[PDB]
Amino acid sequence: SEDDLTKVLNYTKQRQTEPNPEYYGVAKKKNIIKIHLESFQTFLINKKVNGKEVTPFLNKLSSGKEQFTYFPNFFHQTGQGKASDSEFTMDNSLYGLPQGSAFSLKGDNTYQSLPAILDQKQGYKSDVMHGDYKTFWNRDQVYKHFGIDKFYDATYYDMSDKNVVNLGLKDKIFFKDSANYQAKMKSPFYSHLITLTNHYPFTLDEKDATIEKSNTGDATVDGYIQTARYLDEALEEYINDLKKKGLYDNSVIMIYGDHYGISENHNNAMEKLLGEKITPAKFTDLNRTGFWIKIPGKSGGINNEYAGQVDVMPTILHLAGIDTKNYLMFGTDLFSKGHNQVVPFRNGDFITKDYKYVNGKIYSNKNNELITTQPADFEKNKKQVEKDLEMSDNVLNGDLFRFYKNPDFKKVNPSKYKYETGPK
Ligand SMILES: O=P([O-])([O-])OCC(O)CO
Ligand SMILES: [Mn+2]
Repeated sequence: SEDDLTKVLNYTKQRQTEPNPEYYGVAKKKNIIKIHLESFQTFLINKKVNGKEVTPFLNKLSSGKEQFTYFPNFFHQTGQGKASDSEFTMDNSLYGLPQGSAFSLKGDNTYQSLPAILDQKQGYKSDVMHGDYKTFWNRDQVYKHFGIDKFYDATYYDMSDKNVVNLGLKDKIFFKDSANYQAKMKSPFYSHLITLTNHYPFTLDEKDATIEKSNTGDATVDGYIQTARYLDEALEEYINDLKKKGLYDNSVIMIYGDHYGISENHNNAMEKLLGEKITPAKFTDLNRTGFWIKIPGKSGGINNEYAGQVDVMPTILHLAGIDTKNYLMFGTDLFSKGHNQVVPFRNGDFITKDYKYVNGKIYSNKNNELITTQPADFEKNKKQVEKDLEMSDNVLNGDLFRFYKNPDFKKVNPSKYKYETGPK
């Protein structure tokens, strides 16, 4: 078992990258605000429906002219755990499981998570806020193992009928109430806001909608237009509130889609909406779910690096100025010159700058045309993808952090974490 951990640690060493001196430590002990966009795909960016921009605020952020650096080639790497898989990868730089939910199944594994590292190295307190109850996706148990200090679940918000739709709290009230809670917290904090309204089947009361549905005939695609606009408006007002509360200028703020919202079941309607046949290659392209990051003292822009959610943890750690040599991570720092531009997907497909590998076939990213003669680096990349998934799975299945005496990590005692019922 210890030997199994050793094999994984040795494997994760080669990819390690040095921080970019332009970015190294620039956000040390600054508040970090992390905003989850439920089911958000970047095909929405700059998309109009009936002449209206679906997501006008995110469109502005994606210009690069609004203090955020936008990554247009950024992919979720999730499976059956959906939001829970995204959360798992974002805070650990590990993959979820190939079947089922790592949160549900591995919630009492030992972890060396991002929030715990920030707490230990720099005195952060970490929190999650979400307008649903705490034991969904086993979050209550998992967060204690991740070393999250506070969980503002649905008991912290008014869950009356007027404030809820679909799975729980409406995003607009969620963001408003959440900014109010953040204003009352001691710095430095690491705060993760998990949204909810832009979730299958994508239903929104007419009174709350500010855009008409598309007319594809597919209720899922047509409804998605409205819930995406609603989320964009919710986020815009949230950013305004941060400015009013003095929580904008000196915070790291990152924004990310958790995973795709529209499956291949909806290919007929998506062809109508996007004006292009949804081939397997095109569907892979549509798994772009976006990353936006604002860093104090840095201007925004557009960074075309191909990347995945596994890369977020080492990025944040390097921004804080924390040495990552001893952390078992599969991702690499987005701003580092040596960033590894290979993005494994959970099903064994993958993407690189130049090509994608989808259901056993290779396509050029330029035109999604089939590539007939193997790229020089293909076998190397395919081996990396397969081994990354196997090695990550070995950590989870073997609960291998039990055996890691990490000099840069103090073992979490999960029993020291408790999330009290909120006032509402
Ligand atoms: O995992 P999902 O289905 O994307 O999101 C659902 C929730 O976060 C529920 O609280
Ligand atoms: Mn989700």
